Order: sequence, then structure tokens, then C-alpha cells
Amino acid sequence: AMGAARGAQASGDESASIINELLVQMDGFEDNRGIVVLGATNRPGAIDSALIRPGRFDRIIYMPLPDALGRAKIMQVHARNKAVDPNINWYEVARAMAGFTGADVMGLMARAARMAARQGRHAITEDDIYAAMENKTMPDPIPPQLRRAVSVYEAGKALLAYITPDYEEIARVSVCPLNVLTGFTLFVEDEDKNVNAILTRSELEGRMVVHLAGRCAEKLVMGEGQMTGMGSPDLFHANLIAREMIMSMGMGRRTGPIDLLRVAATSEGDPFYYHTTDMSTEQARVALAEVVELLDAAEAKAMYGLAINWRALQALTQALLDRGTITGKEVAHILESNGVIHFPDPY
Amino acid sequence: SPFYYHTTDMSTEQARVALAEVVELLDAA
Amino acid sequence: AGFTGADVMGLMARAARMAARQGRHAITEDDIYAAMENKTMEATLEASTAGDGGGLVGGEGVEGSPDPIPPQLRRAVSVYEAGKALLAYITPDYEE
Amino acid sequence: QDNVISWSAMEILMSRRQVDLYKQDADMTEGAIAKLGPPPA
Amino acid sequence: EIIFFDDIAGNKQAKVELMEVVDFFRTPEKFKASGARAPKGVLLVGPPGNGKTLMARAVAGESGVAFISSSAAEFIEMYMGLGAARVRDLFNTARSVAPCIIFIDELDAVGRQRQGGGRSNDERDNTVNQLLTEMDGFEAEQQGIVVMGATNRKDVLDAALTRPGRFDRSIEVRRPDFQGRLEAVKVHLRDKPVAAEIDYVSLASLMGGMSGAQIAGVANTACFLASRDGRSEVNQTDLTLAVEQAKYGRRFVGAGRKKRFAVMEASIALAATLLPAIEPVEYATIIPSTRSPLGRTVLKPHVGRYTTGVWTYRYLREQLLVALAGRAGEELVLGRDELSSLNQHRLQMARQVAWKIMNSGMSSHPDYQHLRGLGSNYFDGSSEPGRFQQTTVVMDANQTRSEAVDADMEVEGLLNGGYKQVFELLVRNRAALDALTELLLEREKISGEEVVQVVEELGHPEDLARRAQWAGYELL
Amino acid sequence: LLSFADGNILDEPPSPPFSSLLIPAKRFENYKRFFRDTLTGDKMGQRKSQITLLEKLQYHMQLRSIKQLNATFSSNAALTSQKLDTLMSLSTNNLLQNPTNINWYYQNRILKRHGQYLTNQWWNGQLSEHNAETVFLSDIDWRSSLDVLLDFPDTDQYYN
Amino acid sequence: IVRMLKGDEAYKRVGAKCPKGIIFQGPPGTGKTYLARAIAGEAEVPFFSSVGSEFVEMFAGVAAARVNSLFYNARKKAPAIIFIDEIDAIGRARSTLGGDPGSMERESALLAMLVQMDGIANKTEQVLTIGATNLAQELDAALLRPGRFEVVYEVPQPGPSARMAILRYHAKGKPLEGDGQRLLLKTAEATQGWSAAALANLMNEAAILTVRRNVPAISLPMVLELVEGLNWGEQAPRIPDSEAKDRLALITAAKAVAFALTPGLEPIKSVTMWSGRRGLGPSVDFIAMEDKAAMDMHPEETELMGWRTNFKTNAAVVGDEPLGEFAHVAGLLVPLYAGRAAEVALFGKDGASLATAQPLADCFEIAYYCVRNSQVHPRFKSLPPLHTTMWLGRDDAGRWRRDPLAIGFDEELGYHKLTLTLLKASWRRALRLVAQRRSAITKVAAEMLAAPEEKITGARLVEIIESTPLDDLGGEGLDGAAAAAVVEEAGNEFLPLLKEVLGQVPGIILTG
Amino acid sequence: GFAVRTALGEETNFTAADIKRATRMAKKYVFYYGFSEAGGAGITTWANQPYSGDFVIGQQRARKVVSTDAMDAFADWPTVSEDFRFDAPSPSDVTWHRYTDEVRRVLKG
Amino acid sequence: RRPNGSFKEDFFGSQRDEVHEKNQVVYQLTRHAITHYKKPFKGDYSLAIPTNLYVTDLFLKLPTQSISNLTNVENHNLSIKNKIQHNKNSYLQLTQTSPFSVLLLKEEKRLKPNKIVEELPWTSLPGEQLATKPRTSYSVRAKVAMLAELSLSNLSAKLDMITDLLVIIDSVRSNKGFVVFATTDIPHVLDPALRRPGRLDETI
Ligand SMILES: Nc1ncnc2c1ncn2[C@@H]1O[C@H](COP(=O)(O)OP(=O)(O)NP(=O)(O)O)[C@@H](O)[C@H]1O
Ligand SMILES: Nc1ncnc2c1ncn2[C@@H]1O[C@H](COP(=O)(O)OP(=O)(O)NP(=O)(O)O)[C@@H](O)[C@H]1O
Ligand SMILES: [Mg+2]
Repeated sequence: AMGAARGAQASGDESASIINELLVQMDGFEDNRGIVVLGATNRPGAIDSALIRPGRFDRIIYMPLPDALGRAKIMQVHARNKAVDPNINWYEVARAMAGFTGADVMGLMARAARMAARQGRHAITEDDIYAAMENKTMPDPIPPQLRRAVSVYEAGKALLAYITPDYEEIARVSVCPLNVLTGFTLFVEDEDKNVNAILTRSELEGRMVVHLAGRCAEKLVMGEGQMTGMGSPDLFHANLIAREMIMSMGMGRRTGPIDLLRVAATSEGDPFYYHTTDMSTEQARVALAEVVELLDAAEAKAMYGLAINWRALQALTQALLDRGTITGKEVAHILESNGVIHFPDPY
Repeated sequence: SPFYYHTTDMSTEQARVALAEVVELLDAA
Repeated sequence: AGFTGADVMGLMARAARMAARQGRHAITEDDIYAAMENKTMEATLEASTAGDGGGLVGGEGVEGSPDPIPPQLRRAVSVYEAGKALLAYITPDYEE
Repeated sequence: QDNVISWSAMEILMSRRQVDLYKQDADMTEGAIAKLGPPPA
Repeated sequence: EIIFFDDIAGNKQAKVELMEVVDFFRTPEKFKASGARAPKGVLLVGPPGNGKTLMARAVAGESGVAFISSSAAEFIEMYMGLGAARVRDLFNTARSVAPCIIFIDELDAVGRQRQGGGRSNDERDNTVNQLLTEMDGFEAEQQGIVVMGATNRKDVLDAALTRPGRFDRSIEVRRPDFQGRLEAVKVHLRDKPVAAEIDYVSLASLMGGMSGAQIAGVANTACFLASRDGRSEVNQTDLTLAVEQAKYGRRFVGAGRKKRFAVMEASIALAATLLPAIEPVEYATIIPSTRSPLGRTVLKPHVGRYTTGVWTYRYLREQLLVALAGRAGEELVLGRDELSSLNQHRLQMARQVAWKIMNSGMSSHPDYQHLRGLGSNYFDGSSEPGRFQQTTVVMDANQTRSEAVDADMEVEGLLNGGYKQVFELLVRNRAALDALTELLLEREKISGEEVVQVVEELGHPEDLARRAQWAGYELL
Repeated sequence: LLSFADGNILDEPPSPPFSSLLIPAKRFENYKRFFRDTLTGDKMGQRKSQITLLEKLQYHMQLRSIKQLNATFSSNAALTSQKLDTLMSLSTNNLLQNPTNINWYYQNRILKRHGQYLTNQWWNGQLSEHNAETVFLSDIDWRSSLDVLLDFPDTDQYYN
Repeated sequence: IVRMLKGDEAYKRVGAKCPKGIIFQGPPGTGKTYLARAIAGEAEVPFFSSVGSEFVEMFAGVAAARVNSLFYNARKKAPAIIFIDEIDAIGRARSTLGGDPGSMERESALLAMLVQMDGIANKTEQVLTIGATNLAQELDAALLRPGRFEVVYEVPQPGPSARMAILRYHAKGKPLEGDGQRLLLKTAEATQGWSAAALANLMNEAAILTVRRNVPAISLPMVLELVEGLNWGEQAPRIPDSEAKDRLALITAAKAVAFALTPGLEPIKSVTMWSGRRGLGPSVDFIAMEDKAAMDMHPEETELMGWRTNFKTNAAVVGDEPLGEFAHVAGLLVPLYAGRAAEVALFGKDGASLATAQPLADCFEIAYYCVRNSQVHPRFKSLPPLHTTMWLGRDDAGRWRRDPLAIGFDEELGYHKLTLTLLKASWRRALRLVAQRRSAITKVAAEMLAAPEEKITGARLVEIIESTPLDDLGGEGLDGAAAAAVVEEAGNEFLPLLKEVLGQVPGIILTG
Repeated sequence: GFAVRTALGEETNFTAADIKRATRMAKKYVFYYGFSEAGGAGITTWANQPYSGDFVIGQQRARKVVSTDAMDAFADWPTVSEDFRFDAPSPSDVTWHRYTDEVRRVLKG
Repeated sequence: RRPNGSFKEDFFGSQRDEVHEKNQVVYQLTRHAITHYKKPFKGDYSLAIPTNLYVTDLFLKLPTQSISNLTNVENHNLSIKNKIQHNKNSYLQLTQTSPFSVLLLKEEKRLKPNKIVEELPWTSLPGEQLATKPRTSYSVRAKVAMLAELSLSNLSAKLDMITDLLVIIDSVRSNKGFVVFATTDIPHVLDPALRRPGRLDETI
């Protein structure tokens, strides 16, 4: 409010004078022993240039959004001067508070207090917390063959994501939930993965195979003439991996160590795009040959990895056809109780 | 205000001839 | 050619600087010619080096530019300039 | 395993039979189409 | 001045609607048994000149209540907060003098969308929201006063302003109808010394397209020219001239340029008369107006096509011929070295026709004939409710690199074969062409009956045979 | 440093930063529409522009709400609601299975289009003025002759 | 909150504190002022109402003194309620540009507003503040900081049940024909996208009308015409009779009959000829969400319809063998060629009009999807899993880029000739369909021309299509030219093609 | 330029200022006005109609009207409203060949 | 740099200059481009000599590549660019009540140049409902008009200051006993009227 930049609402008279006075007091004939001016703001770019020069205002400290443990500690420390439950475990409650800030946590516990008071109880219970979130808020339609196709697709993809060494763990597998025409296979997201670690060749090929798994399962169980176009994003990602292995990491024996692709991140649609290079017909054909070889080999390996697990595949697709939705533990158990065969890991 | 200073929209069959003439000027020099 | 009075006075000040750089006090004629050449080379050199680019100047010490300008790379500039000046001399009606 | 790579993308990702059957639906001149498939032409 | 409803002309619905409000205002007869509250605001939308003011004065008079009208010309000012001040002033004095009728002009110039734009909006919309807190605002009511506003376009007004609850009723004021003009012109003659041989039907069927202020101006020029002429009255011919000067304008043209005009108009008229798929001519002039620097040939508007959209293929070919006929005739008469720059826009129109034939799937290419246009069509809203503008995108994904050459070659074949065809047509009928151009040169304006008469008595026999074969058919 | 004018419109004038003319940009916008609807899609991996999950959810919610009004006012809820919102939570995993794309065509080329019919198509070139721009800019009116209305279309744009 | 503000005596027991400020935001016509007056009436406490525009005037410092006096005397008579409607004109975000006095006074009033409202640091001060805006994004973030305006509430536009409740409340005291319940239900499921003020105004105008036209109570057709004419405007006149209208009716009937014979489409509600709008002509209309709920169909039923096996929708039956998102989508190309095919069949190329050209000009996009993007074309299902159609995203300047390996893919794989093969097959199909259903199209046209509202209903159209027999393909009025391309001997099925291949190997004997 | 070349005996850059002007006019002779013989008649499939000088960010000077180039601009009738502008689809670099060849023939004659 | 262009006589037909003046401009331009390369005070920080631009592109940018052999792209592997102007190996490493509502709707309502446009149903949304939509999101005309207005208003805020700057810089050589250092980063975007002798010649 005072630390606005020049060209502010003045003519060189009021805000200019108060800035010059702040300077003279911080710099000119300072006797400022022990004195600290602990200014506070939220958009530090707007502060004048003359104020952040060395000596005047140099240390800048940033406060980020609290995390699960951060907001959990916030809720604990706020529970001191109030009549909250004598003992309530609430870090898992903090997980339901994703994307919040400390101010919103204060407001939510006040809303919980009001919600308990509305219930006439003088002791705020745990459900009031949940109650907050709730007040801020306010046969078979599907034919048989479609259910069969989607279920076979998800079964193939989950099976191969299970037996592949060093893949993520399945979190849920659902086929047309709530009769909304859709199917998917969620994988559990972790913060443990460090992206700075390099990608081996074995890991990339494993991902390619996992992506072609569902299309290959459809082709194997139902036949070519019944294959739909629902497995398109997996196809896109398989082709993306296969082009990056050849044109961006020099893993092709015929192109060599030449760099022709460059991932890049957008200014923040999608998170990324690419930088390409204009190739001639000779180079482009030599690269296309290798990309095609990689994709064909990946498809063959997927077909074998599915064909040697036919009983587990049958059990899994029947479980999906009768239950509609499965979690990770249950699919792991269904697969283990039927003789699943893991791929080796040579390293 | 890939950098390009000139621009042309002549057909390809006239661009061929024009560039051949430029090239033979340079060769004579 | 094409100069004004301001250009002439600026050239004379630059010539004083160029006479200092040779251990003299009085302006000679070659100091005026050197002033012209220096004006031009300054203008180009300042337009090339401008960012992470660079690659033309050759005496600053940093990685891109060596210090004493290797002699094999000076023989070549001498050959270049000798050929260019010889051709400009035997061509009728060229500038001087 | 192919040690000679052809100038055309049709010949890379198709079988010889498929090419001889499908090459008439391409968007190229006749002198180009006559260069694909069985060299009989 | 005091105005009544019958002093206004036409707008029978405006009357009907602005009548309910009179009934609701002075004599609340039945609306207690109905149960209906009174509408508070009325929005009069329409083009300017159709008198959206004297209608407000008429409702206020026939209802017999105070009428404090003020435009937004005194509402636009840049000093600190004075707009909202004058708004509070008008509204509180209307509350004090209640009941009342607050009519306001110039609403589009002030009631525009609230957004950043310029600096003036820090003031401009300020006034606006003061407006917003006077119609509904707090206080839950004042009396139920009627607030009426005149604006040209409703689509430009703020969203909060046009909402049911601040402007209950919305009525349109279009240009006068046929009978609308019939009545509006005759109520405008009791203030004029006029004769008795006046049949308003000719004027009503002759002044179609003008606004009320233009009819009043027609009467004004009639009276002034009657004064400047030395007479005491105005009869049939008098009005006819007045409206003919108000519509078709009133500059020197050389006798060398005049023959170009004559030749091109005569050629267009001869073509459109000898082609069995084109409408008959209605009049052909060579007198330039203030906006069209050459002659004009005008055809009878066929209502069928214009209302349904059934423009066949035959008709499009013949329209191509008609578009090239002008230049064909110029070159036939004045020699090739005298082609002029008068047929630039007719050439653009012929290009339009030729590309529409290709892009509408009427081509003769086998890969194009009844299958495709040229590219992908995308429509966009124009400056009106029902107007859409078309766009076609053509890329490598729909044109195969050697269908571009065919599109060019066929449009070119259409254009130039059409030119040759119409040129031979005019060659065979030279006599009628010269007769028409002489008559046009000597009369400066002709009608369709003279054209058809001349051409039927001087045309080639075979062209007349064809023209007679297709004479009865409605649509072709 | 010499261009050869490969992919573009032959002669195009400059744009507002230089010339206050708005036709090239108006055509560029339809160019971008064509790209998104035919070639690429809206995210990497889609066959075309697709109806998202957020919308498949909103269709379900509208139908649910209408079905409730009806039955309830004429006269198993919160479970579907909570699981439907945790379904909404995904909204970003681009690897979802959408087996068919006919709903896009049925909603964008039949319901917003050739289910209807436009009636202002063409006109004969012989108007009261020598143009259509002059008529549309004229002083009075020329779209009135019963006195039915007779108008003319705007000129079609091409962009190749 | 007003039970807590007025001697809570039970909320203080759990320390639940009141919010020091509220903001009501939402579109216009939602009910923010009405609601303010409601809480005032039930508030029984001093209620100070102002607007964010009365503050600035001729001179300087006056707005600050005004908000100072307001907030001060409000603090003097505590506990009370302040209500500044439309703070948008006073609580606007401070810009960085503009050296005009108006900005000076406005942000000075803003500063005073701030320091006063956070001037409740004496927690016992029970002054509550409420603002109402429809321009919530223009507010300065210094206002919405905690401790000043803790909560904002959004007033959404009403859904179906809320609309029925509003039309119930605003109908007490009016005469309603017969059962008012069904009337309210219909107009609640017919006024989608409306606000509350609009529904109130709709009820008032209806009552005025009843009087105007001598009717005791309000019926359903009158209120329907009311809501329609209020949505769109006046009701344009019908189309004058001509010979052009006969051809228009014929092509629209051909489009309808072709829409009713395509397998796997939604049910057809009506076929109109009038449309009462300006610019628009005839139409073919399909059922909306209301008829879906009344019939109990899955919301996305037209997608599932590509996989059912034994059913019937308008006049098309599918039996124990599904369509496959290729036949299902490429079935759309026949209703788009029906008008042009009717014309070319009855008149010849001279009869091809501009009326039938706009649908026809939108078939290359559908066929291009079917052949290239869909990835279910029988020719490309048997290749390695290569993606020949890849674009690698846009940069911040907004320009796309292409898979750099794709030199010449669309030319060698042959997408264009395949698309044209699809389009030509579709054209021949449409010609044959139009030549067979000639009498049906004639009768549909004649019947919709001589109708009361020039409108026919889907059930009646289906009845006509089903009730008349097929023609004989014998050239009665088939233009002579199109009479040859209709006996083409289509060659539709695959088995007679497969047996002529199998008859080349000696071991196989075939039965029936 | 041709006079300078025929007197001096040698090409100069004076030609540079002529051909430019000439080429502009020659295009207007072939495309816009349609005087040539490109196609059998002079009507091509494409033409570039001028735009009004209102679109530019104009200026103001105390000069008279130019000798010809601003005085012969009286025969053009530019375009004024944006929603009635016509622009045919650009030619196809095999049609463009023949059209620019017509321009060349005019200039050489 | 305070604010030639031939695009006026191509498309707008302005042509407000006499023929001899145009010819003179052309003569001087060709001679300047060809024969003033590397000449003192006459051929300098000048953008009319193509060889200076070649040199800056040769020592500052990375090597530019030729055009591509793909279709649907302009000449290089890119699409057409807008008309009005407003580390890691693989992508497997690039995929990681007041404030909530007010800031969501605040950043949602802003103008986005790179959003496509949505289309209307040919029978526009009914009345009031349409008013709930920002106009720039379903009409090309409105969006383009807004972008043009923005660009032009931004251009009109240049307001050259080189005159008074020039006089007060030429001021300080009549005084005595102080020195003035003026530092910058981009000396080529400066105006050539400052680099003239007597104002700012000494560079370091
Ligand atoms: N329906 C009408 N009947 C008779 N005269 C009319 C009618 N409408 C307009 N006029 C005439 O129009 C003139 C006054 O028009 P006026 O009210 O000034 O138009 P406006 O709505 O104010 N638009 P403007 O005058 O351009 O600001 C008078 O000569 C009236 O006789
Ligand atoms: N919940 C409701 N029940 C019944 N009628 C209502 C309700 N809410 C609003 N209304 C009606 O809507 C009108 C009041 O709306 P209003 O108070 O103007 O809303 P608003 O949101 O303040 N509009 P605005 O000031 O333009 O932004 C009256 O006709 C009320 O009867
Ligand atoms: Mg309100």
C-alpha cells in the first residue's frame, strides 16, 4: 500500500514523499541498532525499484501452500483454545483438504463449530468437519457386447501392468461406472518418483508393451473384425515412446547418435510440446523402418505375455463382467489365485 | 520488426531460371 | 563525403584519442584515417557481440576469443586482405 | 529384417501382396506407381 | 404540445400494447379481478426516424399524467459523479410528482456493457449502476411509475438493464407498412393545401422503404416546390416528382461517356429479355445517382426464389451470361481497343457466380459432381439475428494437389465459354441492340414494356422461338 | 535470406497493428476451427474433438434432475451423487476409453445444423444500386416490396 | 446466522463465531436484493441500506467522510446490519493507470471502507456487513482478505424443482384453468435457462393477457405461446404459396423419410414447415431431455444404439447383428444426400438447387473421419500399430507441428481415393432409396402442406412410411439419366464374393 | 530507363524505378480490369481489388493530387464494408504460371 | 527508436506522392543498400543494408534449416502464425471460500488469444441464456474486434521522447567538473540520433 512503485497515483507529492522518507530512515543517517522492519505483502513484484536495492530491503521470504502434515499441524495448533473432541485423529481428514490454505483451514474449523452449534451440541465432534464440506457443496442400460469389449480391454491392460517389473501399482479398474459409458485403469500416483533419474531402455520397452496390451487382448479374444477405436490414446503414447527412443536418445543402430526431437514445456491444453527438425526422405525412411520394427516387436511380446496367462485373463475378465469395479488389492488377489506368471528381470 | 528479408511469389519454373542466372553471374565473377 | 560539421568535430576528438594511443600529442593524418577505421570497426563489433552470441572479436581472454591471435590465423587474414586490395587496384575506375 | 529400404512408405509397412492390391489408390503419378510391387510392371 | 394515439400512424401492435398500459395507468378497471400487477417499464426498439418519441408523448397524454422526458445528452459528462446525481434527481422528483412517466432517449450511448475499455468507464458505468438502483434497487417500490426508454438496438444494452423486472415490456417499431404508409401520408395532408384528385394507393405502393420522417420530408418538399412554382396546390404528378427526387437522387456527364452507359444498359436488358430463365425487366436508366456512378437495369423480384431459396442450376448459368453481357456489348459496339473500367464489379460478380457453382456441388468433374463442395463450411453470426456468413477452408486434407488445377480450369472454362456464348448472342441480335440504345439515349429512362416490345419486333426469329417455348412456366 | 511463399494466401494486406483491417484475422479464426475439428483435436491423443467427461456427467445430471422434479412433485440419492462427483474428480487422466464418436456428429452436425434450414441463400445481381454494399449502406431501404421481405446474403469467404 | 446474531445463547456455548462479512454474487435476476429485504424484515435490528455510487460527488474527501459517518453511526447503534448493494462501483480493484480525480476519490473511499471494516478488532462489535454484486471479478483482493469479507455466497439460477417452486409461489392469487399442477410442471420443464424475475414476469403478463382477450383463467397453449414469443420475439409469417414451395416441401419430405429409415438414430418428434422464426425454414426435430426422461432412455442412447442387436427406432430395424461405428456413422451420409437425390431423380441436373447444397457440402468431413481418424476401417486394421496421423502439440505462440517422419503418408496410403469411394457408394444408396420410396415422399409432402399448422408428427410420419408399398424402379418419372444409375446392381454383400474366391481351390465343396 | 540506356549505351539502376511501377500497372491490366487475352477472353479466375485508404493509419499534407497515379486512381471504386468483400481462391502455381506469363507478354510488347 | 513501407501502394492505393519523389527514393535506396556496406558514418547501425542483418544472424543465432517435405504446414514444420499479436530427455518427466471462487472466476473471465471459438446452434440460445456467455467466446467478429482494439491502443502509447532527451544530453558539455555514465544492455535498440558525435560516442 505504501511500497507501490513509481508512476503510482501521485504527481510527485504524497507517495513520492513517503517513499523518500522510508529511504532516508532506512539509509541516510541510520542509527538503526536492533531495529528490524518486517514488511509484509503478497505481490512483491509491485514494490518500487528504489526499495529493494542492497541495504534497504534484500531478504525476501516465501511461504508456500501447506501440505498434509502442514495443515494437520495447523488443525492441531488451532485446537488449543477451543472445545474440540478430546482426541481425534485428523491427518487423514487433512487429506480431504487438498488445495486449501491456512485461512481456509481456520474458516473450515469455524464452519464446523457453527455446524455443531446448529445440532445443539456444545461439543464439536468430528462429523462437523465433514459437515462443512457438505454444506459448501449445495437392469442394464449397456448392451452385452459393449460390456464384453470394454471389460476385455481393461482386463488385458491391468494384467500386463501387473506382471511387468517396476511398473506402478493399480489403484482401480472400472468398466462403465454409474452406467456412464467409459472405462479406465487408474495407477497410484506417488511423490517418491524422482524425475531426474534417467530412463533405461528396458523401462521404456516395458511401458510400450503395457500400452499395446489392451489392443492385443481385444484382438486375441474377440477377433480383428470386432476391434473398436477405444484404444487410441494408448496407441498414441506407444508411438510417442517409440519415436523418442529413436530420434532423441540415439538407440537406433542405423540412425546413429543424431538428435532430431526435443521435448519442451509450455508456459505454465497440454503440459508439453516438441521441437522437430526438417529431415530428408532418406533419413526419414531410415528412421521409420526402425520405429516400425520396435512397434512390431512390442506387439509380439504383448501377445505372448497374454497368451501364457490365459487362465488369469479369463478369471479377471469374468470378475469385471460381474462386479463392474475392482481395486488394486482385489485384482492382485484374483491374479495370484489363478497362477500368474511374471516376466523375468535380467538386471 | 527464421529471418527473411525478401519475398517472392513467382512460379517455380521462373524461380529455376532466375536462380540459374544468378549462379552463372557468380561463376563469371 | 556526406559529413556535416558535427561529424568533423567528432572525428577530430576521436583523432585526439587515436593519437594518444600511439604515444603522441599532436594529431597527424594517419591518426585521422585511424579514427575513421576505428569508428567503422567499433560499429560492426558492437552489433555482432550482443548476448550469448559473439565469435568475431579476438582478444578478450574468455573462452571464445584467444589472447594473442595465433599466427597461423594472421597469415590467413594477410592473404585475404592482400588479394582484395590487389584486385581493387587493377580494376579500372574503382574507388581509391 | 530388411537391409534395403525403399523410397516409399507403402513398401515399408505393407506386404507385397497388399501393395500389389492397393497401389492403385495412391495419390502419385503413373510413373511412380509403376515402380512399386512386382518389377514386372 | 399534447399528442394522442390517433395522431400516430400504424404500429397497431405498439398501440395495442401501449394501450394496456394506458388502461392500467388511468383506469385500473379489471386487473384486480385478473390479479395482475402493473408493468413498470417498456422498451421501444426500432430504427431512428420512426418516431419513438411522440409515442411516449401520446401515451402520457391519453393517460393524462406528468411527462418529464430527458435524454442522455445531459447524462454524459466527465466530472465527478454528476451522472448519478442527475439520475437521482430525475428519479426522486418523479417519485415526488408521482404518478408519472419517465421517458429517456439516448440509452444505447450510455447503457453499454460494463467493462474496462477506456478510462471513462470508471465514471460511465458508475452512472449506469445508479440507474440500476432506481428502477428496482432497494426501497422495494416507490409507486409503480412507468419508465420508458428509446434505443436503436437492444443487443447492445447491458445485461442487467434488459432483464424482466426492470423493463417488463419490449415492443418493436419497424418502418411503416403498406397501409401504414397509406395512413401516415394522408394524416400528413390536412396541414397541406391539396387538391381532390389524390389517390393515396399509388403513393403507398410507390414510397415503399422509407421512414416516417422521410414521408414528412416528402410533403415538405412538395409544399416548398409548389410555392417556388407559383401554384396553390399539389396533385398526382407533384408528389410523384417529390418522391422520385427523394429516392433516386438528383453533376455533368459528357456525350462520349453517355454512349457507354447506353450501350451497356441496352446489352444487359437485351440479354435479360432473351434468356428464358431470367425475370423480366422492370426499368432501365442511364442517369447516375449519388452512389452508383453508372446506369442500372432492375429486374422484377421473383418472390418464390427469394422466400424459399430454390435457385436452380439453369438459372445460375443464365445469371453468369447476364453478368458478362455488359462487357460483351461494349466490345461489340465500341471495338476491343475501347474496353473500359466500368465492368470491374460485374466481373467480380461473374467470378462469384462461377465459384458458387463449383462450391455448391454442381460441377461436372466426376469426383465433384454431386458429392462435394470445395472445402469445410463454417458459419458465423452477422450484424443481425438471422444473418449468417459462410466460410470455406481448403487445405491439403481435402484437395489432393491436382484437383486445384481442375477447379481453376473449370471455373475458367465457365467464365470464358459464357463470354463467347453471350457475345454470339448479341451478334445475332444487333438490330435490337442499336434500336434500344438509341431509344435509351433519347429518353434517359425506359420501362420493361417498351424493351419487350422493341425486342419482339426486332429480335432474331430463333431466339424469339426459344423465348416463346418457355414462356408460361413459373419456376425454371 | 529470401522466402518463396509456400503455404499461404497469395496477396494479403497487413493487420490491425499496421492497418486496422480485420478480414485476415476473421479468416484465420475459421482456419483454427478447422484444425481443431478435423486434424488434431484438443489434446494430444484424441481422434478429433470429443465430448469430454465433464459433459457426459452434465447430461447425466440434467436427466437425473428432470426425472426427480417430475416424479417427486407429481407424488438412493446421495450415493449416486457422491460417487458421481468422485467420478468428476478424474477429468484430466487423458487415458480414458471412449469407444465411439457419433455423439459429436449427432450434436454438432445435425442438431446445430442440417436439422434446420437457412432461407437467405442468393440473389439476382440486378439491384436498385450497382452493388450489394451500396444497397446495404444506402439511405433508406431496399428489402421491401403484402410487402414481403427480400434480402441478400453476405459474400462467401474462401481460404485455401 | 440471524439466530446467532440476536441472542444466540447456544452458539456462544461452543464459541461458534459469526462471519464478520458476507458477499452475495451471481448473475442478474437471481434474488440478491429480494433476499436482502427478507433478512432485513426478519432481522428486527437497525438496517442501513446504501449503494456504492452515492459516495463520489463534486468534491474531494466527501466519499471517505460519508463511509466514515455510515460505519461510525452503525457502530454506535450496534448490533446492526449494513447493506451496500452494488459495491462494484466502490469496491472496484485499484488499477495502476489513470491520473483522474475520480480514481482518487474512489480508492480513497475504498481505503476508508477497508480501515473501517477491519476496524472491528473489538470482536464484541456485532456489526454485520453484506454486499451484493454481479461483477465479482472486479473486486479488489484487499476486500476479500480474511477478517474483512470472510464468506461469499453464489446465487445460482434455479433448476427444475426450484423453478416449479417459484411458479407455485407466484401463482397464488391467479385463476388457473383445470389442474394447475400439470401446467406448472410443463412450464417448469419448458423454461430452461430462466431466472426468477423472468418467471415472475411471465406469470404477471399471463394474467394481463387473460383480461385483454376475455378468458377466465390461464391455460397451457396461451402460456406456451407467451414463453415462446418472449424467448424469440414476434412470430414471423408463413411462406407464401408458389411452385417453389412445392419443391421445398418435396426436398424436406425426402430429408425426413431418409432420417426415419437410417438404422440407429434417436426418435423423431415432429416435421415442421413453418418454424415461425426469421431466417429459418423447414426443420426436422428430435426428442429432447424431457421426452427422454418421460420415455426412460439412457442419456447417451444414440451411442449405445451402435451395439444393440434386435430393435426398432423410427422405421429401421436391426436384427441380432450390431453396427460397428463404421456402418453406424457411414449410415449418416444417406440422409444428407436425400434432398439432392430427390431433385436429381425428378428433374435432372437442371433441378439441382442451392437449397440442397449445404447438407451435401458437409459429407467429406464425416467420410474423412470414417476413413482416416476413426482407425476402424477394414483396410488399415491389419497393419503394424503405426500412427500415421500424429501432431505434436502447440507452443505458446499457438502453432501446431507435425510428426517429422510423415513425409508423404497421406499420398501413399490413399486416404483421398478411399473417401471418394465411400462418398460415391453413399450417393448410389441415396438414389436407390429415393427411387424406391417415391410415393411415400409424395404423400408426406402433400400431407404436411395441407396441415393445420403445416406440421406433422413423428408417429404419423412413421405410419406413412410403413403403410405404403415400395415402387418398382421402372422409370416412371426417374429423369431417364438417373434411371440408369438406379439399376446399378449394387453388389452389397460379401458371401457371394467369397464363394467366387473359394471356388478356385479344388478341395472345398460348398452347401447352403 | 530505356532512354538512359539507349543514350549512355549501358544499363543503370534507373530501370529499377520504372519496371516496379510498370509491373504494378501491368498486373492491374491483366487481373482486375481484364483487358488481356488470358484464357480466350480476358477474364481470369482471380483478381485483387483495392481497399479504401480509410483502413490505413493515415496522414495529412499540403500537396496537390499526383500527376497520374493519384489521378488515375479515380477509376477504381475500392471496397469499403468488410462483410461484402470478395476474394476468390488463390491460383494453383500452375495457373499462376500462365497468368504471370501473360503479364510478362504485356510488358515485353 | 522513434516511429519505409510500400504496402500502402499495393493494397490501399494511397499513392500520395509525386512520381519523381518515388523515383528518387528508389535510386537512393538501391545505391545505399549496395555501396554503403562498411563505410564510416554512412552505413552504420542501419537496417536497410541486408548484409548487416546477415552478419547479426550469422554470429547470434544458431544455424537455420531449410523447409520441410510435409503437407498441411506452412513451409517449415509449423502452422500459420497469428495475424494480430497480443534439460530433460522424454515426456515421462514432464507430467508431475473467498479466494477459491473469486480467483477462479477472475482468471476464467480473462481474454485468451489461443482459444478456438465455440459455435452456436443456428437457432441461437434463447434470449436471457445467451447473456450468461462472454461475447468473445462464440463470435469471431467480437473476438477479433477486441484483439484489434487492444493491439492498436497499446501501439498508440509510444509517445516519442527523443527530442527533450536529446537537448538535455547535449546540455552537459557546457558545464565543468563532472562525468556522466549511462549504462545499458541492448545498445542496438537505441536511436541513431543519440550515437551521433557529441552526445554518446565513447562506448565501453
Ligand atoms: N408513426 C409515425 N406516424 C407519423 N409520423 C411519424 C411516425 N414516426 C415518426 N414520425 C415523424 O417523425 C418525426 C419525428 O421523429 P423523431 O421522434 O424525432 O424520431 P426519433 O425517434 O427521435 N429518432 P431521431 O429524430 O433521429 O433522434 C416527425 O416528423 C413525425 O411526424
Ligand atoms: N427465492 C425466490 N422465490 C420467489 N421469488 C423470487 C425468489 N428470488 C427472487 N424472486 C423474485 O425475483 C424478483 C427479485 O429479484 P431481485 O431481488 O431483483 O434479484 P437480484 O439478484 O437482486 N437481481 P439484480 O439486482 O438485477 O442483480 C421478484 O420478482 C421476486 O419475487
Ligand atoms: Mg439487486
